[PDB]
Amino acid sequence: SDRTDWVALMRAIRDHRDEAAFAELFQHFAPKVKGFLMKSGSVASQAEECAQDVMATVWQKAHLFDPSRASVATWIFTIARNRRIDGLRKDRQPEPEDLFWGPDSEPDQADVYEMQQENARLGRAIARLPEAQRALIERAFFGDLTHRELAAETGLPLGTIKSRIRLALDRLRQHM
Amino acid sequence: TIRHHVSDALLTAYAAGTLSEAFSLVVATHLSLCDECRARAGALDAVGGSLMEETAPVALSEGSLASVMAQLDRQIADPRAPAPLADYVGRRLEDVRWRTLGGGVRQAILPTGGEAIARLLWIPGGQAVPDHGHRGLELTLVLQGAFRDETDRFGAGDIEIADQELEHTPVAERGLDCICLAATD
Ligand SMILES: [Zn+2]
Ligand SMILES: [Zn+2]
Repeated sequence: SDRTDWVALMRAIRDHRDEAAFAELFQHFAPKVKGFLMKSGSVASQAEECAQDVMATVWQKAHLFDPSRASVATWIFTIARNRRIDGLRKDRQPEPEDLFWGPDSEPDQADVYEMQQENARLGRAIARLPEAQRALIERAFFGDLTHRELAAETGLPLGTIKSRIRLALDRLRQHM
Repeated sequence: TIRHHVSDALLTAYAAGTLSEAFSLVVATHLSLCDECRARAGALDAVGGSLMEETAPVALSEGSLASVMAQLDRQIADPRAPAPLADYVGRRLEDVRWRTLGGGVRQAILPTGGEAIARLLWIPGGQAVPDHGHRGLELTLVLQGAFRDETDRFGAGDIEIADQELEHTPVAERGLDCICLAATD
């Protein structure tokens, strides 16, 4: 691990209430949450406020983070997108039941490693996308209604991440 | 088994957070019941996570980190109604504010933001919901039992997606008593 190994920093938050670990995650992801919510239609002042609240949840709910099912960026995003958008909802977006690993079991490290792999793979993929395709994806996430499907107009390797998640969830259920 | 899933386009809108609360609550309640759609959505999530990581950062004001770290907490129920539905019902699904309506059905309109409506349905034994066209897209999740309608059988956990061009008559199948969560725009 590294100043920049987000999964390990997240476990440092979790296992040791590591605040220097939290400084690393904040300094990287807070300006990125800010920039993101602004592309989502937020004004700078409110996007900063939200970025700050996101990162506060990251510390509070750090237990909920499962790297056999998500990258840090993804989970953080999850928290960012489930905020209240007032015209859409009265509170945070309804999210499903919380399935987390107890204060005991880590997920199988092999799953974690294979989850972060498939994940880096897809990040590598989004990056190399023609810009006119990367704009179809950005629009999905920034300012567009339900008449819009992304796993069906893009050709991104979402297939192994899915099974990775299905297989991860099964292990979770066997354990729990 | 569960054979009737959240559509791709509603997964993509869930992933984005761009869905009215009614449509989110049904979809998220299906995720708590269906590990298939959890994985489907969790991969759509990976896309935004990837988008976020590659977003050009915007600086927060000087002092933002230490301001957040100061307020850190430093080193500090009904198996039919899971997930975010338990929020709207508060233990015991059989106990809400029901409205009988009235050829064998009763309903509770669940409190939500947005402009789409969310309601619990209660279709007993062998009772049929009287035929309803749609003033938009409709979403139906079975929490108990089963019901027959469209082209298919829908059981506990299954999700029906109804269009605007759809006339249908949801008849409850016999045996258990059919309780649903529905969403319209
Ligand atoms: Zn499903
Ligand atoms: Zn209907």
